[PDB]
Amino acid sequence: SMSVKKPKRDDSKDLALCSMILTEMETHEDAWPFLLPVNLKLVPGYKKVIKKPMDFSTIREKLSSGQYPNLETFALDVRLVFDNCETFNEDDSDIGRAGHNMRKYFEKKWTDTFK
Ligand SMILES: O=C(O)c1cccc(O)n1
Repeated sequence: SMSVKKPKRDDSKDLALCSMILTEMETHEDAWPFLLPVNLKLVPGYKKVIKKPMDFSTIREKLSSGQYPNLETFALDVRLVFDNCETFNEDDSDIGRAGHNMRKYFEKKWTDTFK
C-alpha cells in the first residue's frame, strides 16, 4: 500500500524470455492449428461461439509492438488459444489433441523459465 512496497521481482528480461517461449511454440510440429487467425468468414460457428479469438501470430504482433503490460497478460493470451481450442474441438480429434499437447508444452516452459 502507500509507502509500503513489497520487494520487486526483476522483470527487465521478460520481453526476451516471452519472445523465446513464443518462438519455441511457433516451431512445434503440432502448432499448425494455431499459427494464424481462424477465418471467421469461412469456418462455421467460430465467430459466434468463440468470443475472443487468439492465435500465435496475433500474440507475436502484440509482443513486438508493446501491447503486453507484463508477463501475466502474455500468458493469458497463450492460454486463451488453448481454451478456445477446447471449446471448439472434441478431445478425441487431431486438433483437440494438438491443443492439449501445446498447452502441456507451454506450461512446462513457463514454470521452468519463471517459477
Ligand atoms: O475443423 C475443425 O474442427 C476446426 C476448424 C477451425 C478451428 C478449429 O478449432 N477447428
